[PDB]
Amino acid sequence: RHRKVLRDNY
Amino acid sequence: RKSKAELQSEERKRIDELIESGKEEGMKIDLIDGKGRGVIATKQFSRGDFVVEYHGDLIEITDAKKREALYAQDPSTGCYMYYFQYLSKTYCVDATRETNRLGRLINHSKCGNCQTKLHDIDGVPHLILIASRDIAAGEELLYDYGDRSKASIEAHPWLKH
Repeated sequence: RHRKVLRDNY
Repeated sequence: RKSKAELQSEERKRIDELIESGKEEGMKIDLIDGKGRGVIATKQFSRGDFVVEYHGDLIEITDAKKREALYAQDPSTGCYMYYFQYLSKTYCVDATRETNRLGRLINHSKCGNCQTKLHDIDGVPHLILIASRDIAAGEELLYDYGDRSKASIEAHPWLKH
């Protein structure tokens, strides 16, 4: 199992 | 003579209209070796162009954790949760349910051609994919899922590439 994660792109 | 403010206003409107219309043009589903279904471009996308929204149910982190545990009890259910930060809190787009929307079918790569961005429309956050480079018709769309967890990578070595 995994997920998805957004990393900072203001 | 497109001033800064106007270039900004026009871009915001353009993106808002695409999100709201839900038009998912220039894309098709295909079976991709080693990945299941994937999405292929059927037209050229230019760097910076809107590609598609990662559409699903917007939920809060505590609710997302609960769901993630429940889905894990079913080997037939895939992994479609997308966590992100918005206004000092953590949210998640839960795209687990099978819909006609294409964003949820796009596969992972660290040398992809799309980049996820947060775009808010009147207080509601949306996750969208924008082209990170010019994309040719026939290319598989790909972006970095962002999961760097040891457990995830152990179970899914493809996350490393």
